[PDB]
Amino acid sequence: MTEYKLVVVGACGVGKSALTIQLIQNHFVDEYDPTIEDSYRKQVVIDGETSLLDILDTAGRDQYMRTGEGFLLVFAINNTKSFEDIHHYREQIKRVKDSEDVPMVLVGNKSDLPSRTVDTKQAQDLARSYGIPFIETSAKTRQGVDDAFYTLVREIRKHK
Ligand SMILES: *CCC(=O)N1CCN(c2nnc(-c3ccccc3)c3cc(-c4c(O)cccc4F)c(Cl)cc23)CC1
Ligand SMILES: Nc1nc2c(ncn2[C@@H]2O[C@H](COP(=O)(O)OP(=O)(O)O)[C@@H](O)[C@H]2O)c(=O)[nH]1
Ligand SMILES: [Mg+2]
Repeated sequence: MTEYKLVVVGACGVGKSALTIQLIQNHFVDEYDPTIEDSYRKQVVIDGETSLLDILDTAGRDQYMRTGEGFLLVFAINNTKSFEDIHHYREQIKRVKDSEDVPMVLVGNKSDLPSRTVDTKQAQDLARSYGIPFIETSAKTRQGVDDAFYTLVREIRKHK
């Protein structure tokens, strides 16, 4: 039985809240208040081991981020600016965590949408350059949502 502090980061409107609420409440919330930043808790079993997840859904400071054990780097597959922002979020995290190996997962959300502007290959190549996994999600359909969070827990376990 182990605890994990997870932090969900990424540009405004990529689906941080939608992803987190899907994980916790098992339904899709359209346009969750973009200014609400809160922590959520969920107990799960991953690879046989019971895990309590403490999840911070960041919104509109260093202290909270330093206590994070792993980070979901979320962009939206129809929003190139959010994908370009990922390297900046990565840099901010490394600086506050002291540029050490920090468990992270790259998450490409909104996979249900047709107007794609970032391809999986691009995201895989970015994830490869950081030595982290890439997971594609849709908070709307729930595809990949558990995978993103569970993969992060696995990355934290490998680090610990
Ligand atoms: C629409 C409201 C929303 O969802 N917000 C979350 C994203 N917020 C935000 N914007 N910019 C930066 C940033 C990124 C790179 C360089 C400067 C500023 C944000 C950074 C962080 C952050 C910090 O400050 C430290 C460690 C890890 C981080 F992700 C956060 Cl938490 C949020 C940032 C705008 C509001
Ligand atoms: N089509 C689609 N829309 C999404 C998805 N995830 C979030 N959204 C929508 O994208 C917008 C931003 O989502 P939100 O969770 O508020 O993003 P946040 O600012 O990162 O917390 C909202 O209008 C959501 O309903 C998704 O997977 N697919
Ligand atoms: Mg939000």
